[PDB]
Amino acid sequence: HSHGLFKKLGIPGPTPLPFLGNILSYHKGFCMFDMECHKKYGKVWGFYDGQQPVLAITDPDMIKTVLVKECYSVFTNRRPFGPVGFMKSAISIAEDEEWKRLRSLLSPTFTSGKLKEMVPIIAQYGDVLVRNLRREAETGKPVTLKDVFGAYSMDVITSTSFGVNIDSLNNLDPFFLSITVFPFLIPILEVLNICVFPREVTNFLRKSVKRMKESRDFLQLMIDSQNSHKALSDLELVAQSIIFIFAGYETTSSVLSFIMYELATHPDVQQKLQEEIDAVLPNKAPPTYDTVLQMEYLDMVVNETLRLFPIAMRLERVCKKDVEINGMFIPKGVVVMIPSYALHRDPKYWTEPEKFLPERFSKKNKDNIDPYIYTPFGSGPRNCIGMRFALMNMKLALIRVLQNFSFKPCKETQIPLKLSLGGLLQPEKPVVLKVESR
Amino acid sequence: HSHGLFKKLGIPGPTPLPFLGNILSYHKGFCMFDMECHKKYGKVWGFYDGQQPVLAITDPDMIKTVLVKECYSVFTNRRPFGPVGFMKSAISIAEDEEWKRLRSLLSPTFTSGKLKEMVPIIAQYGDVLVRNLRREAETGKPVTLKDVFGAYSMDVITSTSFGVNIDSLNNLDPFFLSITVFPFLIPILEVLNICVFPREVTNFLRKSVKRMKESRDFLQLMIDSQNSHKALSDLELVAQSIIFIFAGYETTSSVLSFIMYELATHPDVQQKLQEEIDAVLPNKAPPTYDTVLQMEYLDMVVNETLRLFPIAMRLERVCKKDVEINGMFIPKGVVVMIPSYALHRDPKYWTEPEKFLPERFSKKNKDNIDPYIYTPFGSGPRNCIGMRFALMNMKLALIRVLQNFSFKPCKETQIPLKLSLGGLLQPEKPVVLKVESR
Ligand code: HEM
Ligand code: HEM
Ligand SMILES: O=C(CNC(=O)C(F)(F)F)N[C@H](CS[C@H](Cc1ccccc1)C(=O)NCCc1cccnc1)Cc1ccccc1
Ligand SMILES: O=C(CNC(=O)C(F)(F)F)N[C@H](CS[C@H](Cc1ccccc1)C(=O)NCCc1cccnc1)Cc1ccccc1
Repeated sequence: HSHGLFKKLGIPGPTPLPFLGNILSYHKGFCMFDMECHKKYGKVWGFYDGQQPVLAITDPDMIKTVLVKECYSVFTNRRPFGPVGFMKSAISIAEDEEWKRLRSLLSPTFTSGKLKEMVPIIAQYGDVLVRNLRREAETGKPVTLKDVFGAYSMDVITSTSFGVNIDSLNNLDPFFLSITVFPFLIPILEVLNICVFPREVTNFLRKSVKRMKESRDFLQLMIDSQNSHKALSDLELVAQSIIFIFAGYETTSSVLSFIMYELATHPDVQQKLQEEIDAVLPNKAPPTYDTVLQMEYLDMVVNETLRLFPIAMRLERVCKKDVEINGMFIPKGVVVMIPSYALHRDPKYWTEPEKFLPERFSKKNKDNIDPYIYTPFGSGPRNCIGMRFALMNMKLALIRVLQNFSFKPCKETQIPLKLSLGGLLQPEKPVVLKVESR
Repeated sequence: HSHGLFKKLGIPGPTPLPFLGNILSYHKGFCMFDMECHKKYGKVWGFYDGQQPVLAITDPDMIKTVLVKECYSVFTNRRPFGPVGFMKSAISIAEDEEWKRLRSLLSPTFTSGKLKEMVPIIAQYGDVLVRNLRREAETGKPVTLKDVFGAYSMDVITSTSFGVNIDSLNNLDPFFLSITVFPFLIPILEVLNICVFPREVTNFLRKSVKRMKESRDFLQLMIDSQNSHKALSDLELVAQSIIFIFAGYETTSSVLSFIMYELATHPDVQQKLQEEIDAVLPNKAPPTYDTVLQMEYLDMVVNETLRLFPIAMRLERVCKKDVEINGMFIPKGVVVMIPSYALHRDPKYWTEPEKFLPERFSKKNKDNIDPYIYTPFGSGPRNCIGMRFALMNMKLALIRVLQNFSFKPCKETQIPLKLSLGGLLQPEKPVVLKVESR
């Protein structure tokens, strides 16, 4: 029934099926479907997640309007995700004024100053990562990257969020598809006390927090925060910590795997990066905060990897009122979507876009890139609150790992890398590479 | 789970049962439960329709704050009623800016000027009401009032809304209880294309409207309206007409029955009213617009009946943001309720409140009544848009009916009147009275 909307608005798009919309086109993933629609339709098109109208926009002025200019007024919130339980109080899920408050209380936590104070604790677990890598390098047995990296990613998380310090390494799915064909079942589950975050994990940390709270990182800065608006609660403080672990876990690890695959399949870039790391940090010097920002080619590698593998795939905002933006009428309730992956690989902006070419982000060419076409961390008042931390975290990992080791493909290394057909931006097969000691 | 809210806020109220809240206390009706809570708790108290927190307020300053001062900002909408289908576009159901637009387009329809132009068409069907009454008066067979009145109420509706002219007389229930224990099933039904307004009635009028629309009252003024904002649609125009029929049907008839019962059980008031009607309209003169407003004692009878029988029972607003009003913090999502029936019978404001005493509204005493304690039509920007029309409609009915007939109780007349234990403000048994010709 709601499938007449875009037709009335005269916006092109694939014809929807009843009770499914256009969801059957997700068989090749969000990304392939985004690019095919970008090609066949042009600057704007609509489709239907079930009965939910989604409007893709690709014009950077319109993207700036949505993500920045009209954020507070119209496009404040992401599409209603649930069932979430108490995790409704987490910042990336909260809406309107509740989010606007949580953002203010959590923004000073992620300042450049606090991040610098976090570097030495991040610095220690690289040595763990190095020695755990050196144990597998002596063996030579080819390495699955998501393990060794995911262990390191966990080491940073538990340390940077709760002062807990562990050697972790030594110590489009069925449901969410059913969500968009039966989103009238979200409130069904909120009264059923079900949660996509098992009622045990949240229970574990909810009481684990109040142990550390009353026995005495992010938890510190957050506890210091609740010392205008209305300060911070105790259940809310737990929810944010959970959203920080989830955030920094499968993102820090996934990107670092994407980088090692790209460095291995481009040994020249690996050498030029190893040259820059050795020059600024002679004798495998311990990386510091300021030296990390000093390395431009390392930043060029990171951004180029994030261009080919934007973990988020898309950016979304719920249109809370009828609005006109840059000549286009958009009705209330519509989900406006910015196809990040499809823009990061648009030939109309990127020369040879399928190729890993760090020199696009050279200090010369970094000026030609539109910040509303390249958006690995989103943009506007509701961008990645942990952008600077994530970049610092990953760069500190790459530096110490390239001071000691070089990485070579193995016969099992999936060349070229095929992405996961599911709802996650991940490789089909895990990245397996050879680790050689310098 | 949501049952901890008021406890935290320190607001008193009945202790709720799981998965039911306090709904089992509706066995004696909304009204009896409201008065019992007013007595036992005082100025403010909360309770739970299932998991839904409802906050009753009784302080007129707070009532003015909710209904008037903070209407546009915070308390714009009534509690989400559904499943409604396309009737979501009807004004009494619409929310926020959509309602604010529908109100503007429909406000000039209900001006005092247009109402005066509607009187002669309303005047004609009183003669129908009189002659249909005279046929039953010759017989004398005691009369059930909701029939004869409901027929007249229909005659006004179809005439005042579509120019259709008929002699109609000659031509807390199970579901909504399940609504508040399973309100997570409202979106379940919106996708099931079910409706509490059968898919045939709405279908009947939706196509019946476009017949009269393309062949060529309220429909006229509305059609003239769609000739800023965005004008009016065709489906929306039908929805409003349906909400006008529903409005003016069981309300015009229910109140007029409540008035005849009260006039019959108080023959003195009936005589003093018949005296005023004869004096201003000698020789049973045809009532005019201006003469109706000239009659003060008739207005006193109407208001006093509406004090004892406020059809709406309660007034409700959904609190769309966290707010403080007159020293009381109110969290988001709470339903703020104004117990009209319980305030209209509060002895702390009304001397001998159970008694039918029109002299409370005498030009002398009408000054002492607080318009935030007496609210038969609500108050503020979202009051009864059809207040003036309804009063004019009912007064024109009473005048011509009292110029010709007098009304006496019968042995079957339920003295005293017992109200319906359900969710409607209606009598237990229908009102049966004796009709004598003057
Ligand atoms: C490579 C690493 C990361 C990438 C590429 C990334 C990217 C993004 C993107 C695209 C968004 C959505 C922006 C928008 O919708 O406009 C976002 C939001 C967010 N990110 Fe990240 N992120 C990364 C790491 C992190 C880390 C380490 C944290 C640690 C707390 C974090 C916390 C958040 C939060 C809380 C939000 C939601 C903010 C809000 O809703 O106000 N992210 N991120
Ligand atoms: C004895 C007759 C009537 C009584 C006692 C009455 C009373 C009320 C009350 C108490 C409200 C709610 C006010 C609030 O929540 O603040 C209301 C709203 C409303 N009434 Fe009436 N009413 C009567 C007749 C009518 C008639 C004849 C119409 C014809 C159109 C009508 C149309 C409406 C509408 C559309 C609303 C909702 C307005 C909005 O939501 O913006 N009513 N009425
Ligand atoms: O789009 C999708 C897929 N499918 C659907 O949602 C639909 F239901 F439709 F099927 N997932 C997300 C929205 S939930 C995501 C999971 C989460 C985890 C713990 C607690 C609560 C919630 C969350 O909120 N934070 C993650 C932290 C992060 C990760 C990466 C970068 N920065 C921060 C989209 C998203 C991505 C990035 C930022 C914000 C939102
Ligand atoms: O409260 C309750 C009972 N129970 C519950 O709602 C809960 F779901 F919770 F169980 N019903 C109403 C809210 S629906 C009511 C029905 C209706 C009819 C046709 C099309 C759509 C909707 C409507 O909207 N208009 C009526 C027109 C009117 C009648 C009388 C005076 N003026 C106007 C409360 C209400 C009363 C008065 C004005 C506004 C709202």
